[PDB]
Amino acid sequence: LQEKLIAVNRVSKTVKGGRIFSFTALTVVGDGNGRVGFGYGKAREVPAAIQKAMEKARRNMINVALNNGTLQHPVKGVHTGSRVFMQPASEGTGIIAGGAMRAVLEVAGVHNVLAKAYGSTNPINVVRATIDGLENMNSPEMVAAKRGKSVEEIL
Amino acid sequence: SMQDPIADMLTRIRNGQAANKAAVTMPSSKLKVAIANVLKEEGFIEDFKVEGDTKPELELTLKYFQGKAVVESIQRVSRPGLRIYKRKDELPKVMAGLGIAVVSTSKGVMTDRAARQAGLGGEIICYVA
Amino acid sequence: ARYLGPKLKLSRREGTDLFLKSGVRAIDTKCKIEQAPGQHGARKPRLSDYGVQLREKQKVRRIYGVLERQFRNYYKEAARLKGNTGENLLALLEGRLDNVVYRMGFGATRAEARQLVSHKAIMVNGRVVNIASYQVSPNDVVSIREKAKKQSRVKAALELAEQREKPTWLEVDAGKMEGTFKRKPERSDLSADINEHLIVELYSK
Amino acid sequence: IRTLQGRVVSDKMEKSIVVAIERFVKHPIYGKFIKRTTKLHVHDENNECGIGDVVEIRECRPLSKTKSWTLVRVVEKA
Amino acid sequence: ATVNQLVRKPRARKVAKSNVPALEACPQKRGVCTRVYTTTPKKPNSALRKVCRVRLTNGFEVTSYIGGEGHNLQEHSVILIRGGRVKDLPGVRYHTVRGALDCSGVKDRKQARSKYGVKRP
Amino acid sequence: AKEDNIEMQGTVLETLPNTMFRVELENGHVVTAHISGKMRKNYIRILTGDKVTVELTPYDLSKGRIVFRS
RNA sequence: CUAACUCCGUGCCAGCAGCCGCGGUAAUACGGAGGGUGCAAGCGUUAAUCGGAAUUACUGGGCGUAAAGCGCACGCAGGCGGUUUGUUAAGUCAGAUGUGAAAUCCCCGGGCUCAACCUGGGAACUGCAUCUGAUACUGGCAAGCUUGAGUCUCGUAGAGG
RNA sequence: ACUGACGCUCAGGUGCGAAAGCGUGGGGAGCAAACAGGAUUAGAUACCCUGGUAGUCCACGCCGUAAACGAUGUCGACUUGGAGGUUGUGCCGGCGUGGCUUCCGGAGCUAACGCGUUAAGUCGACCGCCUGGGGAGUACGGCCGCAAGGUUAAAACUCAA
RNA sequence: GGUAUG
Ligand SMILES: C[C@H]1O[C@H](O[C@H]2[C@H](O)[C@@H](O)[C@@H](O)[C@H](O)[C@@H]2O)[C@@H](N)C[C@@H]1NC(=N)C(=O)O
Ligand SMILES: [K+]
Ligand SMILES: [K+]
Ligand SMILES: [K+]
Ligand SMILES: [K+]
Ligand SMILES: [K+]
Ligand SMILES: [K+]
Ligand SMILES: [K+]
Ligand SMILES: [K+]
Ligand SMILES: [K+]
Ligand SMILES: [Mg+2]
Ligand SMILES: [Mg+2]
Ligand SMILES: [Mg+2]
Ligand SMILES: [Mg+2]
Ligand SMILES: [Mg+2]
Ligand SMILES: [Mg+2]
Ligand SMILES: [Mg+2]
Ligand SMILES: [Mg+2]
Ligand SMILES: [Mg+2]
Ligand SMILES: [Mg+2]
Ligand SMILES: [Mg+2]
Ligand SMILES: [Mg+2]
Ligand SMILES: [Mg+2]
Ligand SMILES: [Mg+2]
Ligand SMILES: [Mg+2]
Ligand SMILES: [Mg+2]
Ligand SMILES: [Mg+2]
Ligand SMILES: [Mg+2]
Ligand SMILES: [Mg+2]
Ligand SMILES: [Mg+2]
Ligand SMILES: [Mg+2]
Ligand SMILES: [Mg+2]
Ligand SMILES: [Mg+2]
Ligand SMILES: [Mg+2]
Repeated sequence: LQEKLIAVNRVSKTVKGGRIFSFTALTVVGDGNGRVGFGYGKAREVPAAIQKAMEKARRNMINVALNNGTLQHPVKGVHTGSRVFMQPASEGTGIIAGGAMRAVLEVAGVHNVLAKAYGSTNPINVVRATIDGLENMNSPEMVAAKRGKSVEEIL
Repeated sequence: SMQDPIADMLTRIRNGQAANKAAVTMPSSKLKVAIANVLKEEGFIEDFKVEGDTKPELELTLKYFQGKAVVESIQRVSRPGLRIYKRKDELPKVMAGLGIAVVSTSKGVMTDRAARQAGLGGEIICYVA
Repeated sequence: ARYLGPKLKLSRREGTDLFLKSGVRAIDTKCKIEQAPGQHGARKPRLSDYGVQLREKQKVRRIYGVLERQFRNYYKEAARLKGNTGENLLALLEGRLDNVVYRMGFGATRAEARQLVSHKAIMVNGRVVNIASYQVSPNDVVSIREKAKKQSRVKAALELAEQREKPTWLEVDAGKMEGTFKRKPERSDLSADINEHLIVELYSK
Repeated sequence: IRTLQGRVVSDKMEKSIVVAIERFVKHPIYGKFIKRTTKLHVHDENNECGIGDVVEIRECRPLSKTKSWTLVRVVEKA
Repeated sequence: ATVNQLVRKPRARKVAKSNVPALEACPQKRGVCTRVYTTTPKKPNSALRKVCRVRLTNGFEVTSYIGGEGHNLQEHSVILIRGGRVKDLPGVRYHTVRGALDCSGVKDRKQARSKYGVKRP
Repeated sequence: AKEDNIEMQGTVLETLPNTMFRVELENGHVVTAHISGKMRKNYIRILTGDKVTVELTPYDLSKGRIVFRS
């Protein structure tokens, strides 16, 4: 499994005394072959937050039906106010993506993709939008199956 | 008032699927039937029938596969407020080939694949990913 | 127009031998290769993703002795050419006369090669070519000139090339002091330490 | 041979009619098909047309400041 | 907006104003100093920042910052101004160009010399 | 490396908004002065009537920084 | 942010600054120095345009509370239009013809030692016009149909005027 | 039973439009801006008390605005439920079937709050409107008004919200 | 009955 730390943010609750600071960590993990999960962990110190995120990421990995290190078709993801667009690319394009999308796509094992994040670019929502988009991506095989056809009739 | 019967048909399918209805039913028309045929032959619906004579009723039978609905997306493209015609060479590919555009050509309503093979442009009725 | 500074600083920054010294002596015997240059060299800091992309780009540049404007044009060409931009880029750089003269073993360092070319001691297909950037094509014949076959540095350089792994896509008669660019190298024939996708990402930002 | 068909919108000139040609053209930006109208002053030798008639017209030499079209035939009467 | 509405009234561009109107799309402008004074900055910052009010060749009269430690400018000095706001000074959109026309380079400067009009030692 | 300031003594005439003061100097010129940072942070209150040290600049002799209150 | 850190001086001063901000005694942010990073016969700054800005959103946005539904109706122009058959062929689609200067861009070559530059051939010029076809859809015309919209009959409730 | 698409929306237009206000003339119990006095208080141009005029009422004419609000444009279609209210109606207190309406909630939607077959869901037609804050619903101009003003409606500038 | 001001 590859593992990537996307963001670390210091948050605070107020108390009678003053302010209690703590840390959040957003991570993604994946096999580099179309399995990918994210995790979000909170702790009083960063390393514990990161560890918690990695643990959560490992247990919440989706399958993504890739096609030779790129997407099956163009996809739109949405979560909260984050809308993401991703389309397949040619070999040697590379991951043309911004930040939180790149991490997800790297560790999922998408080598060539064009992507764009519209709306909010809050990492926590962009990641959810991206993974959402990937999880709803249809392969030729499952399209043929749903439509009661063969893969050749589809393609 | 009712100004787009096709959009109504597509919405009945979209909504019927989301409600896990087995069939949906609507006022029939030649063109709705024409579109139903394309849906049937591409395997987005199981079957359809027109019952009645004075006021014919189209009845589509909807398909599910592993619980989920087979029509994931179905959007009207050409609409009364804004019609869309494409030449042969610029026919849309829905879902990188995995879906259909339903096209009205001078040789009748057919899939975009079928219109490309015939070498025909025409009106883009809808996408059915 | 050329880097005329200390060579091993460059290696030390990238954290790798960029082959900027002859190889008569090992690099660890000449410099603290582990430690980055300068007073704050020892403290190894975490690079950003930009920083990673940058240091990749700078590694390749510093290997081949190409400044940024010329390098960027290589990138633009490699992107225009059909196929894989990253792969094309390394092919272009490999084409350069100065590189070829080095990879044939007529010069000890790519800089020595560059001086040979610049000083009109190299012919491509019988004609003199004093342009380091000259793209050598398949089936070209790079040669030393009659006048500069009696240079001790050229003899020495050929000895050193025997110690290195010999390129397959070239073929050198060491006695004649001439060679044939048989084909453009494949990605596989070049070193896998270079991560060209980073460079392509860099230039897409 | 080269003709336009259109609808008479005035007959109040001697030997002349205004004829509105209607074109249906895709909007450059927005893609909507818009009705657009050309109005031509036309030559009508015999005053045979009246408001509302559908007429076929052909381009011809200038005949006045504003007339370079002449009536071929009346297609439909008002 | 519906299609029909855009056909009737198309989308309008935001007409973008320049932040440096007195330059009138020139990289620099010459002017004469009418006043050379100091001013305190906005809330968090504290200083006496050296400015000059300057009448430009195009008649505009503007305030321009004088950067660097120390200057030789008086009333009636001829200077070249360039664009560049100073965040903490209200209404200061221009900087004076040190080492052009009457404005001297900063004395004893050894870094960013070209930004302060200072020849190489 | 900074150029030197004229420290002059003076009396606060009026308190203006936001720790600004009219100050009549010894020489008799009325400068508009502002409190030093050190004084602001250490809560040294300045009033009408107060005796003050004013750091001045040759660049502008209408302005000064109040550096000390007696 | 953004690749590259230390010491000394200064002490919310002097100054920096694109933004966030820095400076009130141990300043990686000011000035100098050492060291480093980036570019290199240039390098910076300013101006100006597009981008990022889906921040005028055709592609591609919004309007309960963030900016945004006219106080409410009726209604002319306008936009849009249920269903069947016929017809028309305007839109639309197809094929062809003419045209769309050269240069430029792009592609494959060639020439200047290379490159820039020059250059052969092509492609492109997304268009316009014409002719010949197709007729599903939209429009026109003609004839229908009854499910939209109305009229009539009987009755009901209501601080409607 | 009849008509046979006669429809939907609507810039401009036309009308209706709480209260206050305006004009002319009535009316005037109660109430009450203004006002007078008594208090309270540091002051008290208020709140409290005693009074009290316009006004509140009528006629006719004007004005045209309100948190004129569901802060939610109009029309049509589609999409699990529960509990009520109200008003018809069919059938044998029960069992249906229409209209309007209150509350809760499912999917879905939403930044969230919430909305949820009376949608803020899923769609289609047409219209109105928004494009950082302040400056400002202001200035100038036009139109309307007896007036009060209304309507249409900027910019400089300044802030980094 | 007005809880002006650490
Ligand atoms: C009773 C008073 O209440 C209000 O003033 C309050 C003040 O009196 C103090 O209690 C505090 O400053 C509060 O924060 C203020 O709100 C203010 N509305 C004025 C009133 N006083 C009077 N009207 C009066 O004293 O008379
Ligand atoms: K390429
Ligand atoms: K400060
Ligand atoms: K839009
Ligand atoms: K037709
Ligand atoms: K109308
Ligand atoms: K009274
Ligand atoms: K919540
Ligand atoms: K503004
Ligand atoms: K006015
Ligand atoms: Mg150069
Ligand atoms: Mg003439
Ligand atoms: Mg850094
Ligand atoms: Mg210090
Ligand atoms: Mg744009
Ligand atoms: Mg928006
Ligand atoms: Mg509000
Ligand atoms: Mg609002
Ligand atoms: Mg309303
Ligand atoms: Mg129709
Ligand atoms: Mg035609
Ligand atoms: Mg041309
Ligand atoms: Mg027809
Ligand atoms: Mg009234
Ligand atoms: Mg009255
Ligand atoms: Mg009373
Ligand atoms: Mg009273
Ligand atoms: Mg209003
Ligand atoms: Mg209400
Ligand atoms: Mg409102
Ligand atoms: Mg209406
Ligand atoms: Mg609810
Ligand atoms: Mg909403
Ligand atoms: Mg006004």
